[PDB]
Order: sequence, then structure tokens, then C-alpha cells
Amino acid sequence: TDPAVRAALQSQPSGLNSTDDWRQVMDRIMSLTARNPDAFRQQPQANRLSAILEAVVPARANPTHEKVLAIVNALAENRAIRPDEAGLVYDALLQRVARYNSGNVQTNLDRLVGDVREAVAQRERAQQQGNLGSMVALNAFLSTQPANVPRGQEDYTNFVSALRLMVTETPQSEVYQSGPDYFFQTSRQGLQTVNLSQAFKNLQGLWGVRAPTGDRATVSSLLTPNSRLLLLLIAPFTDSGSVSRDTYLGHLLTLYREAIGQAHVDEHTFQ
Amino acid sequence: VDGASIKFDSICLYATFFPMAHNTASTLEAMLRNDTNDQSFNDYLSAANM
Repeated sequence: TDPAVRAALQSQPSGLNSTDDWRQVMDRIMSLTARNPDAFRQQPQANRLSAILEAVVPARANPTHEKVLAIVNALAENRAIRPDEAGLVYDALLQRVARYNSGNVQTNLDRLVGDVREAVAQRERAQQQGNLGSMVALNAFLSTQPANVPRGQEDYTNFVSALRLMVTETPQSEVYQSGPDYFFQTSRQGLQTVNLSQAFKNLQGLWGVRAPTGDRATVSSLLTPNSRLLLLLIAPFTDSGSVSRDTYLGHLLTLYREAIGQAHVDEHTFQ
Repeated sequence: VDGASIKFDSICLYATFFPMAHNTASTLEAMLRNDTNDQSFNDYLSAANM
């Protein structure tokens, strides 16, 4: 339903148009509501009296359950526990509060429901913002890699910046380390996993010397297919002129960029 | 006065649980514990006898 744990909670512990919002009831009971006036003037006696009796002297309520359920629901929507664990932990927290209760505890509980509401919102927006963890992993890997290439350097650093931009600009992409290598998955539960360490090791020898040799397919077999996928995934990035043209790497990047381009364009055209 | 008699050899209590999806049952249990959703009952021959 709603992600805001306050909202996704308050649907559970609440009546409908009771005296929790006193102003609306008091407006409707006299005549003040304009949507349908004289509605309350013509109800049975008991009901009328009862509301009125409720209205003049409100009845106090115990909000402990509401706050505890709010924080429990926040934990559930934030993958702190499984839903069955949610049903259990609600009672657990309820007992915990009930055996240590104090005004200070209620104050801290209100503070906590505010904090968890903010936490859920922040987690969602951060998960849709770019997943800083992948950026950290990529920076660690790049620190592992050397920053100096004896044959050509502008293309190398340009490509490195292009990769950085690619991992930053597309959230849901994963960068991590499983074994003694770093990888790059284009999506959770997704295919196209590139062995980043192996790709860089293979590509180290092709940076500044494959420009004159791009015309002859004599060294074309040096490109392992994993690195070919790695280059393919960066076709939309590293636009023309970023990588020096007339280079085997540059030629491949330009071809892939042109191909992907015709495609998306034609596709948004559809019909 | 007619010798009729009866003995209880053994007695057991049975119950039937509806197999509910655990997450659904958990959320239902959470909702049913708040004050606003208390269960209520009355009785058909609401009455009193004299």
C-alpha cells in the first residue's frame, strides 16, 4: 500500500471518522459542514447523544500499541526481519515496553517512530539514487589497478572515467568482490556479469598500440569475449571523441554506440 | 430409581486450525491486538430469566 511507515501503520490502529480528529466531528455535529448539512440533526437519539457526550468530554486513549506497531512495520519494510518475525517481534517489543514503561520511554518511542519513518524514506531514495556501495567497491578496485599505461594514457583514463560514470548513472547495477577479483552485474538477478579484473588485465595491453593495427584482424583474437562484453556495456557512454578514433578499441566502441543508437531511437518511435 | 448409570472413561479436546499464510497470519495477529479492532459478541436470546 504505502511505504511511509506512519501511513502504512495508521491504517491498522484507527477507526473511521471517530473523535480522534475532534474538529471534524464538532464541525459536522453542529451545522458547519457544507457537503451535506443537516445530516446529524436527523439521526436517532441515541446516536446523537452519544456523539455529543463523546464530543464535550473526550475519552483518553493509550497510543502505545500504535507507536510500537509503527516501528515494527518500519523494520519489516526495511528488511530488518521477515514478516513472520514481524508478528513475533511486535509482541516481543510490546512486552519489553510494558515491563519498563515510563514517560521517558514514551518520549523516546515518539522520537524513534520519527527516526524510523525518516530512515525508510532515506533508504528508498538512496536505493533509487545510485547505490554508493557499488561506487565504493569500484573505487577500491581502481585503486588496486595501476594508473599508468606505458602505451597510451589519455584513452586509458578517459575509459576509466567512462566506467565510473556508467556505474554511477545506472542504479540497480552491482559492483562487488567475490573471490580475488572484482565484478560488475548490470542488475540484481540479472545476466551479463563482467569479470572486471580479468577484463582490465586483458585490456592493459591494447590501449595505445591498437590504433595502427585496427585495419588488420591479426591481433583481433587478443580480445577475450568477457572484455568484449565489458566494452559493449559502455557503448552508450564514452561518446565520440572520448576514446581516440581509428583505434581497434575506439572502432569497436563507435560501432557499438552507433548500433545501440539506431535502436532506441527507432523503438521510442514504435508504431 | 431405575438403576440408570453412566461413567466417563476418557475425554479429549479437539481443535481445527486453518492453515494460514504465515505473513498474512502475522499481520492479522498484529492488527487484532489493537484496541480499535477488539472483538465483540452478544447472545441470541439476549435475555434474562426469571
